[PDB]
Amino acid sequence: MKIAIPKERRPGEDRVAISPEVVKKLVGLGFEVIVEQGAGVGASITDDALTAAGATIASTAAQALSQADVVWKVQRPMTAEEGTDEVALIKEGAVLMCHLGALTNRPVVEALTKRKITAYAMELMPRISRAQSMDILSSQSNLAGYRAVIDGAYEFARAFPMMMTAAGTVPPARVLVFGVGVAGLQAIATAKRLGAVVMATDVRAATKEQVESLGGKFITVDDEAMKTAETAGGYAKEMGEEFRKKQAEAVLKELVKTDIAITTALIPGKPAPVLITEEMVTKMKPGSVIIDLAVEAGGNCPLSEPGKIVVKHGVKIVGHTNVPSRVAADASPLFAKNLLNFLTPHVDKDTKTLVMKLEDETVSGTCVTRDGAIVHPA
Amino acid sequence: MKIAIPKERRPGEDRVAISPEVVKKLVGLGFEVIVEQGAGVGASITDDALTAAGATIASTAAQALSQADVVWKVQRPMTAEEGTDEVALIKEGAVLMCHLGALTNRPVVEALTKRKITAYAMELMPRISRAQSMDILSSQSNLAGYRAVIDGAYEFARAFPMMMTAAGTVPPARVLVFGVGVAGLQAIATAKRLGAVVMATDVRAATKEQVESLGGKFITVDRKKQAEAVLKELVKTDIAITTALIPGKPAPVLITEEMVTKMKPGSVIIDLAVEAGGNCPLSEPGKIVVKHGVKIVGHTNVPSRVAADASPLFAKNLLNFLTPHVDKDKTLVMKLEDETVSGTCVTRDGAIVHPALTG
Amino acid sequence: SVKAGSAEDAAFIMKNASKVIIVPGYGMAVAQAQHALREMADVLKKEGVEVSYAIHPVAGRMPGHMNVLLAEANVPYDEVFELEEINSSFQTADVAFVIGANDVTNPAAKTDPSSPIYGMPILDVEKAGTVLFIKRSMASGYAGVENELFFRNNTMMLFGDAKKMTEQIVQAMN
Ligand SMILES: NC(=O)c1ccc[n+]([C@@H]2O[C@H](COP(=O)([O-])OP(=O)(O)OC[C@H]3O[C@@H](n4cnc5c(N)ncnc54)[C@H](OP(=O)(O)O)[C@@H]3O)[C@@H](O)[C@H]2O)c1
Ligand SMILES: NC(=O)c1ccc[n+]([C@@H]2O[C@H](COP(=O)([O-])OP(=O)(O)OC[C@H]3O[C@@H](n4cnc5c(N)ncnc54)[C@H](O)[C@@H]3O)[C@@H](O)[C@H]2O)c1
Repeated sequence: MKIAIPKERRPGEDRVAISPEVVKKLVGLGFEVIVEQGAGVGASITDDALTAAGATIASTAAQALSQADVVWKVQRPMTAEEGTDEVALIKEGAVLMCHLGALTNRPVVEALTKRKITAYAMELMPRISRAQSMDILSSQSNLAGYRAVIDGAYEFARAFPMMMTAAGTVPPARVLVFGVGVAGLQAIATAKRLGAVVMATDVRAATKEQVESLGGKFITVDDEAMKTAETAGGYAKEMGEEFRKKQAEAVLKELVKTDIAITTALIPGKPAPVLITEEMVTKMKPGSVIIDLAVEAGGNCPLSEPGKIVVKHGVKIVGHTNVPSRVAADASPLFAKNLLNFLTPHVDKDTKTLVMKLEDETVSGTCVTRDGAIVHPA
Repeated sequence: MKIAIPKERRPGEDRVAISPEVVKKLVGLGFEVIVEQGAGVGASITDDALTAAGATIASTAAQALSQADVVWKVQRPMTAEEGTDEVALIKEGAVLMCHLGALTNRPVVEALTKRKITAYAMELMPRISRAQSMDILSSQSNLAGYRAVIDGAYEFARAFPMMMTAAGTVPPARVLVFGVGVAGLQAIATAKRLGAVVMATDVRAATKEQVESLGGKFITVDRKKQAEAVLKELVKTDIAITTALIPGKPAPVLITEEMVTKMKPGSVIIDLAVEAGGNCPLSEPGKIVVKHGVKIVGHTNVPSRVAADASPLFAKNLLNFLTPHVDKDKTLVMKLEDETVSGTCVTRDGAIVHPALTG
Repeated sequence: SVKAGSAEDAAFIMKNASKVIIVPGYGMAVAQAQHALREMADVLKKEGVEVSYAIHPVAGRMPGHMNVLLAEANVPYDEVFELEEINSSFQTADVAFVIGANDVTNPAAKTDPSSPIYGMPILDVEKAGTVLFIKRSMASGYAGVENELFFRNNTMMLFGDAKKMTEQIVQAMN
């Protein structure tokens, strides 16, 4: 029972799925912990720090995975047609834990299934309170929320905080956060830290109080629909074209005076809802900045383009990809601990085995393939 | 009288020496206010915003400056020697107010003198209480200090604040500010409000209390080997911001290459003194360079990175300087007894007049 | 030759008043007295009293010095006013709570032509019915000149650290 963690070969992907803290814990469970050379450079994790914590170091990707009974990655492994065939480097019959993508990534799933590899998809983690320590959406989107404000302030040609000065008063920047989940709450907090006046909106009723606790002001649209907007899962549903219009009119009174708009709204299995149309952008002040964190799921603004900064109507619409990788040295230790917390409960220890419960909904709401069978309710 | 504000022509200058508020004040003093079209674009001040305030829009620079009795700009006018003769666009006998950099740029002072232009170098504003409102050094430096932190946070791959989560805790960033003038103080404030642990050092005694008045910690030795205490913190630092500057002299070296080799990889240095040589010799103007695992950031013209807030403040400095001298009866008389006028006048009516430049 | 005064009994003066203007300065920043200041303010609003903060353009030692510290203590923006929008309101206020400020209030800027602070517009705190200066001692400010306001009929000094004095006043407000 030995575990190995490779470096990320994907363009821009700087997060590693390991840390000194975690390898120390894996050793305790009964793991020989090999790690690919220089795998934590983008995360500012050195090889020497891995060793001291209790990790052997492989000099390549094929050498790390060769005899590894378990493999931890961040993003899905690349397939033959993507370039290098990482799936084949993995010893057959091993277990693989990462953001395998799944649902929207079928090539990778059948290839890992061809080599008996039992893989677990962390994005599908149940929305129950006890799984928050194993939950990669929350750990990563929290940091993306912070990073949105940092990217907004970087692109903006003004200062955030009010400053009374001998040359006159620098006014505070006004920020509007669209969607107040994990990312939106951190964007409010980080914008308020920097001295901005912060406005917020969401379709779920319970958001109102969360915004006020952070000192933001909430834009009630209600439509009576905010009571029945949140689901049993805690995620939003499609609200409708009529509400969208009721929302757009209410939003516009603040949006005209808004300097930074941060949009974070997501709907599971569906395109991202449109919150700021090109018409609404035309009413905005020149020098304004939109940060679209939902860009890889369609976008909350249709003018956003993934991996680019778009300028139209004197407004910068920013749509970076993989925002959590822009905070890679914080993201990675947290990702590796999500995985550790998911895995630890199902280790025998005495005979050094790994019996993944099966009955535990954490386990079954995650296992995409097992010993050559895809086994999932797609 | 006519007063004119052109667009800034130097590479990377997005500021402008005007705002809508200041336009309507100049009109109230009996000025016709003309600005070159597109002049406020980088500062988010549209031609229409300007025209609503009471100004006229000129189509070119030459036309804006053609009949102007007073000219305002931010950076010194370019000379023929630099391939663009902006001095020749200014009317003979006119008044120019800007950041001249006159003590280190005698060529422009000589070119203004030849046209009988009276030039007021705003960077030479005297350090008296009543001129703090006319002081472009502090209004621009302050915003540069703020920016330094924003730029540091952008280039860093960890978050500034401590965050305690279900998946574990991420520590705060550690910031070390070298030099605690206006820029340094706003850097400490901006880093602190973002959640970083901030250490600062300065040679000057009175700075220690200023640092603490913002919640920073001063590097102390509780003699000439005070670098041990500095290095002890620098080795723990994620972001080093250096702001130490000396007029008409190269910037002091505060972080040696030997010191950067002792820093952790992933660290960033923001060198605000890069245009005067740098407080770090590894910095290069207009570039982010990586050596020994550390990014050394040396952007030029940091106030122009905040051009939309910098420009209103700069135009107000200019207005505050001019206003006491517009006693209409509708003319401009700059009274020689005024220290603000004598401290700042570089050349007048065809002769160099500032005592630092007559030889 | 100057009039003194202590922590005691400044709490009801403000509790009884209809209107109070807080005037923070450098000393407030040195003591980090701002969290205590904000709690002193909203106990007043809970009483129905109207509270305000008057910010001089050059309070503290940097631009926006008071703003960052007040923001850290969560003072609302709608209660913070610049010198030009607040100066006339001192006429109508019962109390001027000056905490760690000095040069910023000094009348020799309008009078005394041959002074180092001359020509710098100041906050007209004297025009308030009563003026309380919190500072540790009678010592001068950045200008290094005396302030006439410390010794007249409408002024009372509070001689203590700005953090300590204000904390104490909050306890007397309960
Ligand atoms: N803001 C800027 O950009 C800037 C820059 C440079 C200079 N300045 C100058 O600084 C001055 C600022 O005016 P200001 O009224 O804010 O400050 P100030 O006039 O210099 O006075 C500060 C006062 O606070 C008191 N103090 C110090 N520590 C204290 C403590 N811990 N507890 C209670 N009080 C304490 C001091 O009295 P005690 O000794 O009795 O404690 C001192 O008299 C102006 O002259 C301005 O021109 C401003
Ligand atoms: N393990 C768990 O118990 C678990 C895990 C993750 C999240 N959650 C919870 O789920 C909730 C949502 O978190 P999230 O970050 O995953 O959300 P998300 O990423 O799915 O979406 C972000 C926000 O956008 C909002 N939104 C969607 N459409 C909108 C529109 N039409 N207009 C305005 N806002 C719109 C949503 O309501 C949501 O708050 C939170 O309360 C969170 O705590 C629970």
